[PDB]
Amino acid sequence: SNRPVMGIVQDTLTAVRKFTKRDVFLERGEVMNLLMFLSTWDGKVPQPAILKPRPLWTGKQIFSLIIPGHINCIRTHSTHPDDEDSGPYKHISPGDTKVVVENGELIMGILCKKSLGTSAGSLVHISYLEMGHDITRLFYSNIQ
Amino acid sequence: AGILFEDIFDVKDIDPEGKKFDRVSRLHCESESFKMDLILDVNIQIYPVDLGDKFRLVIASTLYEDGTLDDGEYNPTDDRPSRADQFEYVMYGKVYRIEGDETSTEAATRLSAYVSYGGLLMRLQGDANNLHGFEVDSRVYLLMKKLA
Amino acid sequence: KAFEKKFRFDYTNERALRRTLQEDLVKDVLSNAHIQNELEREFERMREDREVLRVIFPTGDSKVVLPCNLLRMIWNAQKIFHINPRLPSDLHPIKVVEGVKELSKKLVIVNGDDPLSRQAQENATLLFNIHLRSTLCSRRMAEEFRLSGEAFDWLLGEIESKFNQAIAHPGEMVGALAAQSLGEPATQMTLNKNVTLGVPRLKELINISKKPKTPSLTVFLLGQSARDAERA
Amino acid sequence: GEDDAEVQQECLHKFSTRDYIMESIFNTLKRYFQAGGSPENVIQLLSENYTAVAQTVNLLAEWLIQTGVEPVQVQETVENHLKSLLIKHFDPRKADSIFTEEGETPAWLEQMIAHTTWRDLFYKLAEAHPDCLMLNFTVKLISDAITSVSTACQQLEVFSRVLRTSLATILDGGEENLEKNLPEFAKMVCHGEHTYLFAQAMMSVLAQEEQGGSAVRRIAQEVQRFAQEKGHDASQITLALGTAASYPRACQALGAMLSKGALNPADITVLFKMFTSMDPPPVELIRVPAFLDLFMQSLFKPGARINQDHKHKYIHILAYAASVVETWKKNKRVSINKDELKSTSKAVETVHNLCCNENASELVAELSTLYQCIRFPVVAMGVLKWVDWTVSEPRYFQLQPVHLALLDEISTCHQLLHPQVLQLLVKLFETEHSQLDVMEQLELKKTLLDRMVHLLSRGYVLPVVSYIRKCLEKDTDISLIRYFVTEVLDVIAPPYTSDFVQLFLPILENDSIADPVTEFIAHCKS
Amino acid sequence: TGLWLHNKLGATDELWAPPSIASLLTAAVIDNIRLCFHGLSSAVKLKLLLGTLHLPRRTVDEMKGALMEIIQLASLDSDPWVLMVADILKSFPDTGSLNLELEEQNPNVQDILGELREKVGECEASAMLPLECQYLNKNALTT
Amino acid sequence: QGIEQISKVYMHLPQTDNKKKIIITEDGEFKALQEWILETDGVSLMRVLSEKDVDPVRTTSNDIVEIFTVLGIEAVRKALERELYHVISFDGSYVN
Repeated sequence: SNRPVMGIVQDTLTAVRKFTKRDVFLERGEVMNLLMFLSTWDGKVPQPAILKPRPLWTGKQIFSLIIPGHINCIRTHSTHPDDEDSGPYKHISPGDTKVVVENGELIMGILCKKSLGTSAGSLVHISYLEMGHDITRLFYSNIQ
Repeated sequence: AGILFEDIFDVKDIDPEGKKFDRVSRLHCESESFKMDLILDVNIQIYPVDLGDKFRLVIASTLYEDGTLDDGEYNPTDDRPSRADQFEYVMYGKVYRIEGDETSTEAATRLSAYVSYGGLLMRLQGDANNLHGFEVDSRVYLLMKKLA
Repeated sequence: KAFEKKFRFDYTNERALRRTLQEDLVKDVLSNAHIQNELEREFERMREDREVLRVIFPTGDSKVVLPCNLLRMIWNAQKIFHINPRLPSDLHPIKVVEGVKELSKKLVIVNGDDPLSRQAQENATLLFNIHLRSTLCSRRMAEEFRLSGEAFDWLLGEIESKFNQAIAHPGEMVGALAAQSLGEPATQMTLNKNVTLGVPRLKELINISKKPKTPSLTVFLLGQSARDAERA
Repeated sequence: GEDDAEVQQECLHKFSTRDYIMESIFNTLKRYFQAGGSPENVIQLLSENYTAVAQTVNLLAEWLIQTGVEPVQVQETVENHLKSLLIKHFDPRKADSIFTEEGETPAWLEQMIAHTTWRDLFYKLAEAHPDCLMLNFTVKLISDAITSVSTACQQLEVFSRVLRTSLATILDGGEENLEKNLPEFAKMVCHGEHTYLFAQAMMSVLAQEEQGGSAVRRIAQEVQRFAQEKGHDASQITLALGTAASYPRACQALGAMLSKGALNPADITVLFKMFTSMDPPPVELIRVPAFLDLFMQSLFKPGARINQDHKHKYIHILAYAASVVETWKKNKRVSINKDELKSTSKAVETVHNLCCNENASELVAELSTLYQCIRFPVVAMGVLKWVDWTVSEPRYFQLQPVHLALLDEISTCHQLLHPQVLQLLVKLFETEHSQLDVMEQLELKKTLLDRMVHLLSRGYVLPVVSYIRKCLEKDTDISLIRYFVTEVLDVIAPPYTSDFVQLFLPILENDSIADPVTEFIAHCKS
Repeated sequence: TGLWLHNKLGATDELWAPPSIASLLTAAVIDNIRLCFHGLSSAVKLKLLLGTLHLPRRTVDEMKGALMEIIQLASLDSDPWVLMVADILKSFPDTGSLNLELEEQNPNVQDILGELREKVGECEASAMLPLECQYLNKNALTT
Repeated sequence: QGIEQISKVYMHLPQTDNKKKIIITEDGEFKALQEWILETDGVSLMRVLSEKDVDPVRTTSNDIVEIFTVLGIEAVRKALERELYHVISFDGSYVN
């Protein structure tokens, strides 16, 4: 069915749904601990999403390092309220329910089965079609 | 300078569509001078703002107030005088969309610039003259300070 | 109306060309009628492509499976070369037309030069060529994508490379692949007018039988009886 | 060198061309005769190609008149042809050249203006040219017989005189002719903010008169509405003009809300805290029409953005606006009635809850409480805007219409809402759907006609029959007017005042049946 | 500053202050208008003086003296437009209200009042009320 | 009356757009008209196609051997493809 046969599964799928929420904030030591497990990390700590009143990184900000290359993707979270695409807040999401990967960076949205699962057009599918099998393998392991 | 934009805003709504994120609120704010509409997701937990507040907002390309490029990398040990010292709340993001009322015949009079600070989204609508500093896929610093 | 508005290139409104193209390109487009005839012929062959799609897809379903994701490749071209869609582009429409023509020449499924091989080549890549001409038309290229010359050349090269990567390799046991791909869902098919479905129906289809469980005729009407309940 | 070899050929082109003798022929002939050459063959060239088109027209036109066809058809055809040729070939530069050769156009202009079609020609020519001297002079002088807004506001004196005359006509218009008397003034005021501020200040000073200044205040609010329609914010105008300066918090709050044309929980919270304090600001301060329209579109469209902690705050401020009695002891609020507040807020709350829920059958379920609660006026308006937006959806009549019934409670129980209800149904009487056929469109139209006849029975009779006359003269088929007369003469009791006859019977001349029509005509002519 | 006011208010089709005038002004310009207030066409002067209103209340309160002097200049221009906007808007930059005893020896406002005073007095009967009265309960309505 | 081997005939308007009468209006837009269809039990395709006021083009069967006997080998090829595509895609799954 010209799609990924394998996607992200139970615990890591629930946990990455919770991780890419808009309000996940990680302090300095936490992101330093997490970047140890990123095999493809270039060794540069990204600028935090919030500098003052304290350095903080967003979950999407850390996940953008996990996304390889410069792939670009558009999907919708499972709880995407239809009629959101018609309202004034089209490209800005109140519920953060549209996932927009841009130049290998997750700039908005919450990932789920519909973006990381086995569905055709998912993020892992585009990763395979663009960066090839080896980089997608590293992408899977890094997500896990 | 490297200041793409500066204004004083007032918060006209805090969380309009009902609370959806227990630490983040989508402020809707107006500007008295530039008459820009602002939507902006703010982490209220560390920087609590309530309704009717006022604050100076500044969108800047850099923080060192000398034109020196930031390099887009976290350097905790920075001896340069940072512009962030003059502000309470500082976020770092990337402008990812610049819409407008342009037709194929005429240019835009009104522009809407969208920025994604790590996921926390901002939209800034207004007349096109004040948003010429914004260009897509460029890094920006949002510097906010409450005003008495 | 919408098709002509969105796809037929306009070379009669100077303001649009100034907004979308650099002034030298606008003067080049407006000056000589040769390029204008080329763009007219582009739109005409796209109209014939539209009729071909209409007869092929009578149900109007635009979703279709094809090798190269042209929209995603255009997006990658935009974000690799830092295309600013707010400014006029430097890409000739005529260069777009000739580029898509020579690319479609380069995409080969069956090789040869006799009429039979050429006709088979046209038919094998008919739908993808239609999709390529519609997607990379000079109208949408100059209006919504706004790619530059180097970006367009990179896009053509990527489309060529991915299409050549998409051709079926000889020696592949496509029969066993089809057998397994059609046998796997049978482990998932279940059984809930009332019509037989699931693995019994699949069984009868592969185990060709003179006795259907629920034989039927989805018979249609054409006259006023199609809409008149009394006559039907 | 001598221009004879070129200018003589320039003149001979207009001589030897087909058919030019009847003209600038005199000027070119003088240039040639002064240039010499062959003047004898010039006359032969002029008369050689004289095809006698004019006498051909004599024969043709007198033959069309022989046919018994109306010659006014020929007059209209010729006037349309020549006027269209003028409009297609009008040059503003040559109009200004006619001004240049002499300031006042010669008697040809003063002869054309007697013709109505040429007056309309000059109107369309000059309404778009605010700098062409001939066109501006013609439009201004014809106004002395649209006054162009650029020359209306070019100075104080012209603007003031046209303002006071136009306002005199508006006040003479009563409550109907303002629709024609107000725009010519309003668009004159709505061109600049200084003409605007001067006008709004004069109407404010005039409004202090207790001998009708309420009407001047009404007209000022209407002009402010129009200035908003031209996309100009007159918030601070109303602030510094009214008693906003007495309360800076209410000033900034209300002014921001009016400048946006939308509400917000912040300014609403400011007003809520002010009216919750022991010194509530004046209820007149918030009683502004567009502001209360913002309340309607916040509380009765689907959406808008709303919080429950502020939903009651919006409701309570609207209740304070619609309920509280402040008695002025020489502009001193000394008695504050707030006793009819809580019931009004409760009714507004319940009705608003029903309205944002996007109700039909559930309306009929709780119609008891509704008709109990429409007695509140502001609630009646809120339901009116809600049912307007639901029913104004394209093809809302193919799926439930109970909504049209509710106007019966409104208009019957509130006299001053007669103008709104008819001015709602004027849109609904023009309903047209391809899905619901012309038969169903006519059923809905006849239902609305029954509603409008009921509204006529409440005394709103002049504008009803005036609009019925207008749309018959236009749209409304004779069947709809006959059904109108059927229902009317089935319901209305004699005597019939001549103010109603004067429009009802001369449109009833088209038909004679619904016999009650014969009785009505005989009684009302005798 | 004068050519700055031209480039920001050159368009004569807009006789209103442009939206966002305080941003299309600047506090330096709020002080510096007096250097070339009388240098532009009178329409630009008017649009400027009207733009004084849309500026924020606090910003005007800080530079109130500047707008007071600018209005004093506005009371001198030959065009009566500038004279009467100065007359109306005398008190706003420091008080926050406008003049309302506006029959101020101008023959035009005299003509307006002398006609419309008695015209409204004649038309008191069936004088259509403002559009606020529709939404109010009967007691406040009668009061 | 009636053709044998036809024990019941259900008449209905399909609300799903797949069986709706899809046409291209003069503007060039797709419009799905709602028209009555009859679905029966028992098949005699030659007889029902021969009937009067019956659409002889869109009328089809779910019995592939009937199709082969009455229409041919390419027709039953296409019909079988549509039938097993239907039985697969009924449950929402997709296959190439």
